[PDB]
Order: sequence, then structure tokens, then C-alpha cells
Amino acid sequence: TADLMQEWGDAVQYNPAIIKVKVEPLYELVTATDFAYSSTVRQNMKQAL
Amino acid sequence: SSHGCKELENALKAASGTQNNVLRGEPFIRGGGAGFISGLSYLELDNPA
Repeated sequence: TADLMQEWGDAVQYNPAIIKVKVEPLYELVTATDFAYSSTVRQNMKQAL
Repeated sequence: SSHGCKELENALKAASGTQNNVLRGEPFIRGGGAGFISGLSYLELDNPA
């Protein structure tokens, strides 16, 4: 029923799924600001990944 | 005295029929409340408006 589709779409505001995603690989978080040997860890992550 | 009769009948019926019935629709909305969007975009086939 159109009513239940309305109710579903109302409730999606509060608990949505992720339809589209644009992602970066996690090594891009490895940053010298946080970690010694950042480059080395980064490269290791590339290889491991 | 002698008598002969031969009788022959052949009858043929062939019938055929087909239906193709295709229905398509794509209501599209931008803006407004997500529940109103989903409720209205849902295609009431009896009232496509």
C-alpha cells in the first residue's frame, strides 16, 4: 500500500542505508601527524592490501 | 444382385491466440519529505497521477 511506502520512507530518514559510496583505502589515514614511519606503514598496507 | 457403398469424412479444426500486455512507469521526485516522496512516487496503477 502507498501508505506503507510512505511510512517506510518516513522511517528511512532515521535509519537509512548507504546507497552510494565513494571510498578511499584505509592507508590514506596513516599520516605522519599520528604515526612514526608513516611512509613505511603506508607502503606495507599497500602491499598487504 | 450385388451392391457396394463407400463413405468417407474428414474434418479439421485449428485455432490459436496470443496476448502481449506490457505496462511500465517511472515516477520521479526531487525535494520534500522522504515519506511523501516514497508515498507519492509509488505508482498507484489505478491513478498514475
